[PDB]
Amino acid sequence: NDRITLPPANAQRTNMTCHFCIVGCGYHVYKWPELQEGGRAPEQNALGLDFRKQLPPLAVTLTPAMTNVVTEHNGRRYNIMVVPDKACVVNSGLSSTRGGKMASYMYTPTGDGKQRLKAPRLYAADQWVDTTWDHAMALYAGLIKKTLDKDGPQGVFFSCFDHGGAGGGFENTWGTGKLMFSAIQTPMVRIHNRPAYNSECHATREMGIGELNNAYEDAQLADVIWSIGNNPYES
Amino acid sequence: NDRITLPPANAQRTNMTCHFCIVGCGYHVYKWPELQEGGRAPEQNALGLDFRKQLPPLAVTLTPAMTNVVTEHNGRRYNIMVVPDKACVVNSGLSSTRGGKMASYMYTPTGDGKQRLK
Amino acid sequence: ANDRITLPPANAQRTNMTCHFCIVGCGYHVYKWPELQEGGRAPEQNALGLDFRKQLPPLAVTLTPAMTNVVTEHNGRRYNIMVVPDKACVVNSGLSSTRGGKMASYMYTPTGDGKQRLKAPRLYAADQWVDTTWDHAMALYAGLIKKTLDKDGPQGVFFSCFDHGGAGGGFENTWGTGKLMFSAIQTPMVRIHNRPAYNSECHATREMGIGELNNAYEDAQLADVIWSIGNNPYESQTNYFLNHWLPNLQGATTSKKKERFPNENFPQARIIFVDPRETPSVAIARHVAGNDRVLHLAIEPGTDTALFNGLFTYVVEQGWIDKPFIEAHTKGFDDAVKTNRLSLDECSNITGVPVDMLKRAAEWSYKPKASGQAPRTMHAYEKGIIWGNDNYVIQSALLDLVIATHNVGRRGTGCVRMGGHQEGYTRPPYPGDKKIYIDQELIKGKGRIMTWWGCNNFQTSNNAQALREAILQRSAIVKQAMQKARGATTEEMVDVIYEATQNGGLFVTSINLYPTKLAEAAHLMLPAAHPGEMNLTSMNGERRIRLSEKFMDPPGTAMADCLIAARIANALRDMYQKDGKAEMAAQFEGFDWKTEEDAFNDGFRRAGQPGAPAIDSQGGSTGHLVTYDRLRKSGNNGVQLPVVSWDESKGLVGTEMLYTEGKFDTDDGKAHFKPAPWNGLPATVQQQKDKYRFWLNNGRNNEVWQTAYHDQYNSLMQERYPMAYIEMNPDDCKQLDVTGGDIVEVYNDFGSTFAMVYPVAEIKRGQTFMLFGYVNGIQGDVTTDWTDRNIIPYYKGTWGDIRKVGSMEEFKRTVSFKSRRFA
Amino acid sequence: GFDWKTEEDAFNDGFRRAGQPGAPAIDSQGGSTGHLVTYDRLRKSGNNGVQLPVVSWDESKGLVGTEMLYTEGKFDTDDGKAHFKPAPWNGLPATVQQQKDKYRFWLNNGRNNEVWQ
Amino acid sequence: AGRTTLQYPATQVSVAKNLKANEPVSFTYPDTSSPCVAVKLGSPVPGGVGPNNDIVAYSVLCTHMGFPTSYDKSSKTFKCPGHFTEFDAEKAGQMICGQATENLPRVLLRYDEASDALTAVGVDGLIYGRQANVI
Amino acid sequence: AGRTTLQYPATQVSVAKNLKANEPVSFTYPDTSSPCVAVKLGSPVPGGVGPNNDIVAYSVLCTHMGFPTSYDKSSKTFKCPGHFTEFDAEKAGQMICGQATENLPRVLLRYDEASDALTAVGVDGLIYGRQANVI
Ligand SMILES: Nc1nc2c(c(=O)[nH]1)N[C@H]1C(S)=C(S)[C@@H](COP(=O)(O)OP(=O)(O)OC[C@H]3O[C@@H](n4cnc5c(=O)[nH]c(N)nc54)[C@H](O)[C@@H]3O)O[C@H]1N2
Ligand SMILES: Nc1nc2c(c(=O)[nH]1)N[C@H]1C(S)=C(S)[C@@H](COP(=O)(O)OP(=O)(O)OC[C@H]3O[C@@H](n4cnc5c(=O)[nH]c(N)nc54)[C@H](O)[C@@H]3O)O[C@H]1N2
Ligand SMILES: Nc1nc2c(c(=O)[nH]1)N[C@H]1C(S)=C(S)[C@@H](COP(=O)(O)OP(=O)(O)OC[C@H]3O[C@@H](n4cnc5c(=O)[nH]c(N)nc54)[C@H](O)[C@@H]3O)O[C@H]1N2
Ligand code: F3S
Ligand code: F3S
Ligand code: F3S
Ligand code: FES
Ligand code: FES
Ligand SMILES: [Mo+4]
Ligand code: NA
Repeated sequence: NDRITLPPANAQRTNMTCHFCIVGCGYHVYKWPELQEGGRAPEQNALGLDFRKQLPPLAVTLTPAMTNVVTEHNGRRYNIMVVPDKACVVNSGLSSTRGGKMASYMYTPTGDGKQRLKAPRLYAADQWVDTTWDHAMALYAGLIKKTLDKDGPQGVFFSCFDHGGAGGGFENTWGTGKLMFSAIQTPMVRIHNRPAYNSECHATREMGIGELNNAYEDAQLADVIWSIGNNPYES
Repeated sequence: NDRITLPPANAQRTNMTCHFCIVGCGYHVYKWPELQEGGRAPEQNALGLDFRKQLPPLAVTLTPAMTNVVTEHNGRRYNIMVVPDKACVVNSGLSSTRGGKMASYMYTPTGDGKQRLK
Repeated sequence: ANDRITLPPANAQRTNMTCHFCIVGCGYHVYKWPELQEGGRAPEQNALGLDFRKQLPPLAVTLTPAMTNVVTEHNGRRYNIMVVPDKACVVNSGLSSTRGGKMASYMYTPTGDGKQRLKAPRLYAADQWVDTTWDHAMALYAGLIKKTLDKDGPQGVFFSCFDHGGAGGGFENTWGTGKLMFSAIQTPMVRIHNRPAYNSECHATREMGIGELNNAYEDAQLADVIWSIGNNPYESQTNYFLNHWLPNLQGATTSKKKERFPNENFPQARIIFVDPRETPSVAIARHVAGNDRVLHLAIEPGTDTALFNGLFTYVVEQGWIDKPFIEAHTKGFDDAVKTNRLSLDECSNITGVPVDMLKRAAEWSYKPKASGQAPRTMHAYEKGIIWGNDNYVIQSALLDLVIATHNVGRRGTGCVRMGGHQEGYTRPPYPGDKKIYIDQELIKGKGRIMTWWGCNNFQTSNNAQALREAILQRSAIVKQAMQKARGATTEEMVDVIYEATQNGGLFVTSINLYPTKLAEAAHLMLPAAHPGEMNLTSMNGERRIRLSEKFMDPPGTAMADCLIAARIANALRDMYQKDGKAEMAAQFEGFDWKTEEDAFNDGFRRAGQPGAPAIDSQGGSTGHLVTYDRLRKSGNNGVQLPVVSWDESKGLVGTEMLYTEGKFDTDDGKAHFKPAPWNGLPATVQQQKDKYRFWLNNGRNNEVWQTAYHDQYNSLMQERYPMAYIEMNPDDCKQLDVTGGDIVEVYNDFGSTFAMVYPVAEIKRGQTFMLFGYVNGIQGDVTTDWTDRNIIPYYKGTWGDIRKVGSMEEFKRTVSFKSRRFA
Repeated sequence: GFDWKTEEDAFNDGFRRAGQPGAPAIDSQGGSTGHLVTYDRLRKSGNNGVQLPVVSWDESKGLVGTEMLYTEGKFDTDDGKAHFKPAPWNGLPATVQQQKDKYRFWLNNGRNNEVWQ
Repeated sequence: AGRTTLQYPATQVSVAKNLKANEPVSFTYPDTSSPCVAVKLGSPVPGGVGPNNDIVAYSVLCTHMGFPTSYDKSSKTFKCPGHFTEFDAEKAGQMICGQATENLPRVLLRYDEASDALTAVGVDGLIYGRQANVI
Repeated sequence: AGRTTLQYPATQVSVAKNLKANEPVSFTYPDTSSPCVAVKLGSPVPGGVGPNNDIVAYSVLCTHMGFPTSYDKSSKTFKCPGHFTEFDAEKAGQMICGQATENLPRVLLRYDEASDALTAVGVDGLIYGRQANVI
């Protein structure tokens, strides 16, 4: 539709890296009670932008896809606005079409996230049903335990993210890795994008050059850029 | 949320029998362009009800669940409002909880009918 | 027992008590239990719920021996009491000032600080103090008043009486006294405890349509800026400053401002003090907020009107005003712009405040914030301007500024009194049509009988020396006439005294907790009872009415002042009935009161009801919704007056802020600007200034309450402040060859008094500050007779010389002369 | 070693323990200065964060990190030198070549701008 | 306009400590034709306010056809005499059984610790018989 | 034992001659939750101990609400950061200005000329946040 609820001047503002690609573009998440809004005057909204008249090109990235209304565990409703940070060095206020959708892909009961998993699901032989976390752990841990006791770790398989961002990151790769490798101690583990426990960059690492060896500023300082097997406007 | 778009006085009105149970309660479907609305004065909306002041009990059955915005094959967006007929002999303006949700369970790309087989 | 305390048992009786003393009205609990029981250290085995099996962390309790006592009741049985702050009370959130903290110690016990409490009628029988009966006291006192009414009319009967709340005030007591003075006796010859006529501190602000207690304590939490004008609030309104102001200055309330106002900027809160003196409050504000968020406008004494006229002129010229507010809700603005016009240069010359500081105060306070809204600026004032250079004009000037800047009626604003005592006023209208300077009347030889009731003007009158001189001499005439009597009946004695008053004498009565210095002149003293010895209602500086519950007996035959008034009324009624004067008897009807609650029902709860007489009440016409039982259910949180609604399920619902719809208390509903001329200091004060060296500023100490009626008996207080002190500049000190603990005479044309020297680096050269009202070295001897148009004294306006008496070696051994300005 | 109440606990246990005394073997992109990073320090850094590895931290400077690797010619090998490798050309794998021999089209594949994963 | 939100009034209900457990208080919000109840439930619930996070408030008009519902203290529900709809006070107005298609609307209360005040500041859900909560 | 006195420990602080003028020494008495200071003031005071009758000692917990006070060497006072109470170390803990109703408790020291020892043996006044000085 044809309007947006502005964030109030005093709206809560947190930092958020884009969920998706490597670039890691910086965003701000504005959060505020559903029944409040910002004024159009630049000092009466959190963006500091003058919505009393048309904005010029490059002044903002703001669409309805960058907004949502979330319902929290306390039942209270809050406007959210997920928008690129102008002062972030990575993106200087740019948002791709993918990161631009983050607000829409936050969980709400009626929105794009409506079919988010909200509890353990069990296929009880011939039908999907809910189950409790304790039952899920008893079944899952129970199996893992049985397999360890009878087959050793080689009976327990994973394919797991090793990556960053949403569905990855330092807390998550540690958690999964400690579980799989230090606790269960299974070698029967692959990675999200490749079917063994390996690297994309064996040769370059063994040649002494880790594959992320520069700054984005280096792309600014180059005479020539090669893009090899790479569609970077899109990727 | 906390408001409803009223049907304009000249809104299109068709007849609909409830989708569900045997009783076959009578309903009216009001359809109008998304960017139009009715006035609160009773003669400026299709329901003929006075929304300038609180309505008394039994005056209407109307909630947001009884409203939707459909997108037609031409791409154009239309408000719908699916409400019980006060003069139908079967129900005399009553809606059950099941029939009352018919608007919500019409096909729209973003609503409850989003997963409809297309 | 110096090194332990008896804990209250888990099942100990607990009642509610509002602090006896200052306006803030902090909430306390009184635990009472038999002497030979105690609580256990386990938190569920004592009434406090605190774990005394190991050290408590900071803020867990306020508890010292001074907060405990053992009382002996009328039945002879002994009970531990513990008087401690209520942690869940919104006013104080468990804080206790040094003054309220001593309540337990200042409860009546036969051996403790209250040992000299008045316990029976005392009579000066010509040449000696003796006890007498209540019936003899009433026959003599009523007898005199009756004789005076019959021969002179009501104009022969004089009072100075409390009008305030808390201990020695409150709604029951102000009603009782007022009903007696005004409805029954019908005397206009009445002054108030702190001022010498029947007037208000707040004539101008009221006539402008703004009652002086127009906000909530929460407003001080929501403000961008707080002004403290003529006000030392850390010392004078401690827990309002500590519990409300400081949290704002620290940033703890920012989130609550932002939640209330989503689209308004809230900078760090700042504080501005208008005070000639650098006080503890200035120092502590600097400590807490940083020097950059405090402005001390150290004006020249008496120059407040110039200050506000300069700020008003500037904010109008900058356009830092609410023109839509002015247009819709005010009258007289354009006139005030003309009459009050003063340039910043002229303002600076008069005040001595530099132009940069004047501009900065306006920029902090009135210049729109970036989001477009005016700062929320709470303007708080007390006695620096109420007893300042022309009470009426200063308020006129200040209110003009406030109204033009819309700093009334918005949350985080208000132009309010900080207050002194608690409030608790319900009285009939004053029965005269003229302002009367009571002290002057007495000094000129008017009146047959003068009653001091809940006040001690020997210590607290302006021009107090002229007063004491005259009252002592007039009392002496009565004493000398009494002396010739032998075997006289009460009635013959009434004739003897009455005759003496026709030859310049005056019969003096005091109705008090203690003898006091008034005993030097009094012929008759009657014992009163304070809160906890009686039930008492009152409200604080945000109009929060609480019930203080009775939990112990008074000393001897001490009575609640409202019931003393009923005693007097009924004695007069009976005399008139006996004398066959049905009409005069009828004027003394309406005092059939057995308990203080009856006075509450008769006054506060009748205001504005059908068939009620004219009653002026701070409860208003919804006062009847308040009952003792309902206040009990409310707790120490009470209700902010006026009450709006009541039912069983909701309780009392009251009023947070006044004037939030822009309807003021005037004929037209608009706030009214007033002209505020600058006329300099009053000639009589200027004459003192021209003749003598030092400005004799005066007022409060944190530790000392008022005329030190309790504190005089407290060994700690007496060791700390054995004499009234005078803060002096160290360079002035060296020139007079004085230092800490020397005694000086302070003197001028009006009087001579005495003080111990307290060198204070923060005092300006040619300026001083003397503790007021004290038991040793009465400050008021050097205050002038000058008052404003409504007979409000310029107590803070006097000058005198200082002469060394000598060095008090004992003061030097035992008293700290170290700095009271924390850094 | 999974007594974790919040995600931060996993950060403290993993990233911040790499290469520390009494730590088990940990392979981290933070390296052995990862302990200098805390959630509160990252908050203060904003969306700019810090380029790993962190070289220094103090309250006045913040996190100071590393712009470019290998600027002094010291590589991640036994001898500190970059190592050239042989690169034989062997054509396509026989498995892929068999598909190419039998069928018409090269079935390239990958990303669309608008679609994530 | 700009504005996408309704202009709700801020209406004092009471101070929290005056409310007794399971003893409903009546008030009108956001005007005198909209009857509401606030109740201290006695036990915390999601989104309860006050010192024990247990004070909740509702529009009492049935969201079916608008009869004033009555608070039952024994079940902590609101019951409609019209077509027997019942709403749970402890589940944010969830319909237990009935003919409505909308939960009982919640009156949003601010609780201020400093004053102990409860202020009605908004409504979550649409009040019966209204085009918008604010007329 | 119908005993009327508390059972104070005897705790060695130091020898007097190790104390430098106006340089506070910290110790605990009568247990490790009770912080104390002893200071040589440099000039005799009433009840000062040691060779120059000038050593004094105190509980440092504010008798208002219990914050540890700090000794200011320039003023010879103890200052509380909580509500700005300040005690005089040269006037037996007299409150200069503040919200307390009790002077700062004095730690009673025996001074033995034979050994030069200073021993904490008692407390005059009640230490914050305790039913008795000895728990
Ligand atoms: N120089 C100078 N003079 C001043 C001032 C100033 O700033 N400068 N300030 C003025 C101000 S603001 C004040 S309020 C006045 C105060 O002047 P006063 O009112 O004279 O002084 P208080 O100490 O409040 O007097 C209270 C008296 O009543 C007694 N009392 C206490 N409780 C009770 C009770 O329950 N019943 C009865 N019947 N008596 C009770 C006390 O023992 C005491 O004698 O002084 C004024 N005088
Ligand atoms: N600790 C304690 N607290 C009390 C009391 C008490 O006795 N002890 N009494 C209670 C009562 S009844 C009252 S009235 C209040 C009084 O509370 P305050 O009025 O806050 O106290 P005061 O010390 O009388 O005076 C306040 C300031 O007025 C300043 N002043 C003097 N002359 C001028 C002048 O011309 N202009 C300006 N702008 N300021 C000037 C003084 O320097 C002083 O700091 O306190 C109440 N609280
Ligand atoms: N929009 C969007 N962006 C993404 C993603 C996404 O799903 N959507 N995924 C992210 C991830 S996980 C990754 S791995 C990157 C992928 O980023 P890229 O690798 O940039 O993307 P691709 O589309 O897989 O392939 C890049 C190019 O390889 C070419 N190519 C095919 N075969 C050969 C060959 O034999 N040699 C050479 N030299 N080139 C060849 C293809 O024509 C193609 O344009 O994108 C990331 N960004
Ligand atoms: S917005 Fe997201 S999808 Fe990549 S280009 Fe930026 S990190
Ligand atoms: S389900 Fe049945 S009761 Fe009526 S509204 Fe629908 S026909
Ligand atoms: S304890 Fe008492 S003296 Fe005032 S600051 Fe509180 S009402
Ligand atoms: S009107 Fe309430 S259940 Fe129908
Ligand atoms: S806690 Fe020390 S002054 Fe209050
Ligand atoms: Mo006063
Ligand atoms: Na005699």
